Amino acid sequence: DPSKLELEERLVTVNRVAKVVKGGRRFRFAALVVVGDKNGHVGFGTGKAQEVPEAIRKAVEDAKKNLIEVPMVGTTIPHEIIGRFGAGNILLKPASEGTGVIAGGPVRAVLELAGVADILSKSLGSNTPINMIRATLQGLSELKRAEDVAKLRGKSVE
Amino acid sequence: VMTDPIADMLTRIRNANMVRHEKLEIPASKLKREIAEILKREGFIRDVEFVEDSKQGIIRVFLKYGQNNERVITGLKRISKPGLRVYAKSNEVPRVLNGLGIAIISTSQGVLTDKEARAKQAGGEVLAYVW
Amino acid sequence: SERNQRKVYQGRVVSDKMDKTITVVVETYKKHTLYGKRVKYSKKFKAHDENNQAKIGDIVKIMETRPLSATKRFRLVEVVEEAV
Amino acid sequence: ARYTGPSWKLSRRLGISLSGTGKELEKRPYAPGPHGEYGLQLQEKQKLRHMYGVNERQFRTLFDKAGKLAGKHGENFMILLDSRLDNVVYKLGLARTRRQARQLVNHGHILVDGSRVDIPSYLVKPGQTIGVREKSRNLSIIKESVPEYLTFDAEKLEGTFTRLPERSELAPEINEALIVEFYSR
Amino acid sequence: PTINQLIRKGRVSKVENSKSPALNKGYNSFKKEHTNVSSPQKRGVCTRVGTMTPKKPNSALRKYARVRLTNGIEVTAYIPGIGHNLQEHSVVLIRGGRVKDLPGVRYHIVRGALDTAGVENRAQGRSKYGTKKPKA
Amino acid sequence: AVKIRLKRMGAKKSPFYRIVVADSRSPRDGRFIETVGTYNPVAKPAEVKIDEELALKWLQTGAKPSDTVRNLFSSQGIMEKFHNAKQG
RNA sequence: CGCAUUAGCUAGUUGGUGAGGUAACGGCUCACCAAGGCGACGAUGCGUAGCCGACCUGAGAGGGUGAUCGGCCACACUGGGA
RNA sequence: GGUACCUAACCAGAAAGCCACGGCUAACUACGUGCCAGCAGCCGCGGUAAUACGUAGGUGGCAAGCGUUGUCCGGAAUUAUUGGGCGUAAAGGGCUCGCAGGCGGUUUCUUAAGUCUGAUGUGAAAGCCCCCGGCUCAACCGGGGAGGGUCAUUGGAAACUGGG
Repeated sequence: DPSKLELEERLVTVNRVAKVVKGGRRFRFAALVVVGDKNGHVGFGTGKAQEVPEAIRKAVEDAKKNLIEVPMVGTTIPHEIIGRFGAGNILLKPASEGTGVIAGGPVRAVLELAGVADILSKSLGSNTPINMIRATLQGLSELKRAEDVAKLRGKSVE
Repeated sequence: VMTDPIADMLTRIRNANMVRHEKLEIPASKLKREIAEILKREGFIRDVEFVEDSKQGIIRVFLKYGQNNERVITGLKRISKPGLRVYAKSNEVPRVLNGLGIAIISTSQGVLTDKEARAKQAGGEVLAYVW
Repeated sequence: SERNQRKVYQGRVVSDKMDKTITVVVETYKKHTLYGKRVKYSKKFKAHDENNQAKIGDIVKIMETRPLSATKRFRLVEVVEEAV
Repeated sequence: ARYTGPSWKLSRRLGISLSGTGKELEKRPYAPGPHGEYGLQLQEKQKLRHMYGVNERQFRTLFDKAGKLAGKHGENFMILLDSRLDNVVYKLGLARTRRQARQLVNHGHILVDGSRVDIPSYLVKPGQTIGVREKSRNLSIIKESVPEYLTFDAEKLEGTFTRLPERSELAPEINEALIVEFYSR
Repeated sequence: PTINQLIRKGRVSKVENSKSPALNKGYNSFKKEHTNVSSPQKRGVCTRVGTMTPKKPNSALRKYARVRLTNGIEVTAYIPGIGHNLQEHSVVLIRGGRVKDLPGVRYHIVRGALDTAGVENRAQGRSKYGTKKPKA
Repeated sequence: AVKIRLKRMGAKKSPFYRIVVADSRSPRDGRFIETVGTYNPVAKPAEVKIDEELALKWLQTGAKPSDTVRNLFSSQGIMEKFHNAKQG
C-alpha cells in the first residue's frame, strides 16, 4: 500500500525511443524510476510520454502501485541471494555495519531507497537498467525473514 | 545409469516440492534414510515412513507446506558429487543462507547438520545444502 | 635412541627381466591443484632383489637404500602377495 | 603544499560553512564564478577534507588507517581527523580559525605534554595535554581567542584531550557513509 | 566442461598483443638480432615527412612522419600540434598512441624532445606539446 | 670459527644491533645460526637485552664473543656465569 | 614453464659380475656377460628461464614479477685441464 | 661534523605549478577558426550560436608536483574451480565398436588409502598483518605475536569414497 508512506523518488534513466511511421519517426521518453520509503519499501515504475517531466510522473505513479517490502536485519539484508531476471543477475551479500552500499548503478538506487545501509553486490550479468532493477527486486522478494522461517519450520528463532 | 543416488533423492524432493505434491516415494538406502531423518528433525518435511520390500526398501516422505501453500523447502543442492567430492574441515563447515538453511555433513561422528557438526568440532563429506 | 627409518613403499612388480633387479610401480592419488579431483599417478622404482624371488605381477614391499646402481635406490623387503 | 587561497569560495561551492559560523554563506550562498552520484560522493569528501584542511594524499591514508580500527569506518575516520593537533588547538579555542591553529602549531607555539610539536597533522591521543610555549604565552591571536571531549583552562592556556569525540560531537553536516562510498570505488 | 575434461585439457587464456609493437623490440648490433624489451619511447630518424588524408568521414591534411627507429623498424608516426620543424633526417622521439583516423599510424612523435621543436604560441596543455612557460 | 657478534639492522644514522651467533665466514648482515639478543647503543643509556640460556649454551660450545659483545655480556653478568661454570 | 605444426628416445644405454677410482655410494670408469631402460602420467627435441623468502594486483581464487634486502645455485674474455 | 638539534635577531619578505572542464568524469562562458587548422581513449568533434579545435576569464582535481607513454594486475562470473556456455547468437563429434581412463545399486563385516581430528618436528631472518615501544609526527625503525605445507612423524574417529 502507498498512500500512508512518504516516498522519495529517484530517476534511474530516460531513453528516447522511436517508432517508425509513414512520414518518419515518433519519438517518446521512457522514464525508469525507483521509489522508496527508506524504511524497507521500494519499487519501480516505467512511464512513456512525449515530454520528459510527464514520463517521470507516469513512472512515479507506476512505482507506487508496484512496491515490495524488503526484509532487513539491522542495516543489512538477512542472507546472501542472487537475484535473476533474464540475463540480469545480481549477487547481494549481507555486510557489517559501516560498510556502506557497495553496489552498482540501478542496483544502488534500489538498495539506497529501500533503506539498506550496508550491503555488498555485483552485477554478474546484463547491465540493461530495467532488467538490472528487475533482478534486484527478484532478489529482495526472495529474502526470507528469520522469524517467518522459524514459524514455517515449527522452531524457535533461537 | 544411476550414478548419484543422493542427488536423485534431493532432486525427487525438489521436483515433488515444485508441483506441491503431498508425498513422494524414494528407493531407500541407509544414508537416504539418515538424510530424511534430518529433514524431519529440522522441520523441512512433515513425516518420513520406511516401507520394506524384497528389493532395497522405500522411503515415503511427506512434504510440508505452510498456510498460504508456502513451501518450507525453498531449495536443495548436492555439494559433494561422484565426479568431484568435497570435504570440509571443522572450521570451514559451511553456513547455509546465513543460518536459516542447513548443510548435511557425513562425518565419522555420524551424518549431522552443520550446527551439529560444528558443536562436535567435526568436518567431513559435505553431502547437501537445504534452505 | 633407535635408528631413523628409511621410506617404505608397497607396490606392484612390472618387470623381472633384469638380473637381481625388479621394476616396482607405486600408484598414489595426487590432488589436482586447481580442480580438487584426485588423480592416479604412477611412480616406477627399480629395486634390488638378490634371489630373484619377486616376479611380474607380485605385490612387493621395498625399502630405500644407498644407490645400488645408476637407477636402483631400493631393495626388495617382502613379497606381500604373489601373482596369478 | 597547503591551500592558502580564498576560504569563502570553498564554503560557497560546498554549500556549507567550513568556519562553522556562517558568513561565507550570508551574502551569496551559491557556487563561485559566473555560473552561480559521483558528484555527491566527491562533494562530501571535499566537504570534510576542506573543513579540516588536509591534502588528498594525506586524507586518503588517514582513511586507510581508520579502516584498521574496530567499529564504523566513516565514524572512526572522523574521530582521528578530529584528533589532529591543529584541530584540537582550534577546538580548545586557542585559535580563531583552523588556518590560524595550523600556523600556531607549524611555527612551534604549541606544546604537547610539555614538549614542542610543530606538526599540524600530529594525531593527538587521550591523556595528552596541549599547551602554549613560554615565549608565546602572550601572543595577541591567542589572547583574542569548547566541546566535552576536550577540557580547557583559559588562565593557564593549557587544554587536555580527555576522551575520543564519539561522532555526535563531530560535524553533523558530514554524511561519512558517502565518503566511505567515495573510497570504495 | 566436466571436471575430468578440465583435468585432461585445461583452460587456455587468450593472448593480448601490444598496441605499440615497435616500442617492444630492441636490437643487438653484435648479435644482429631483435631483443624482446619494452620501452616507453624510442628514437628514430625521419626518412620522409608529409601529409595524409584521414579515413572518411573526417577531412584534413594530417601531418605525419615515416621514421626508422633505433631497433631498425620503420613506422609511420603522427606529428601532433599546430606546425612543426621536421624534415628528412630529423632525429625524433616516438611515443605510444595510435591516431584513430589515419590507417597505419600507431605512434605519435613527442614534441619538445630531441630535434622536434615545441609548439609555438601554445599556452594551455603546454606540456603535451613540448612548449616552455611563456612569461619568465 | 663460530663467533658471537653484532648484526647491523636499524636505519642510516640510527644503528641497532642484534647479537647473533654466526660462523665467521658468513656476511655480517647475512646467514646466522641463532639470535641471542639486542643492543641499541643509540638510546641513553644503551638498551641491552640478552637471553642467558642461549648465550651460555654458545659460550660453552666455544663460540667466541666479539669485543663489544664480550663487553655486553660482562655488564649483564654472563662472562661471570661462564667462568664459574668452567670451574663449578 | 611453453610447444605434439616435437612421438619415439637410449647403446655405458639398463642390469649383472669383477677390478679400478672417489671423502663417499654409484656405469663413476673399464673388461666381460646379459638386453635391457625411458615414453601418450608426454618421453625426446625445440624454445624460454637462475630458484626461493618475497613483491605488485585482486573480495578471494588467481595472474604477473623475482630490482633493492636475505637464502641457495651458477659464472668470472672463451673452450679445456690440473 | 661544528653536522643534527637548540637559543637569539630580522623580513610576508625568497618559495605553485600541472592537467582538465560534451558524456564516461569533478568542473562553462566569450572570442577566433569554419570538415580548414586541429582534437581524440572511446562514442566522436570541426562547413557561422563549437561548453569537444586555438586562445581568454573562471571553475574543477591534485599539488612540488602534474600530465603522457610503456609494462603488469583489476574492472573482464571475459578460459568461468570459486564463476560461462553449445535448438536458432561461436559451440553436439557423420555413425558405430571399443582399449586406457573417468564414473558406479542395496545390506552387513572389516581395513583405513582417501576423509576428519589430536600431538610433536619443521616451514630462517626481514617482509605482510596484529599488539606495543622509539624518532617533535609520519615514513622509517625496533620488540613481542600471528600467519603460511598437495610437509614429515606418531595417535584417535569411522559416516562417506577406496580396498578386501
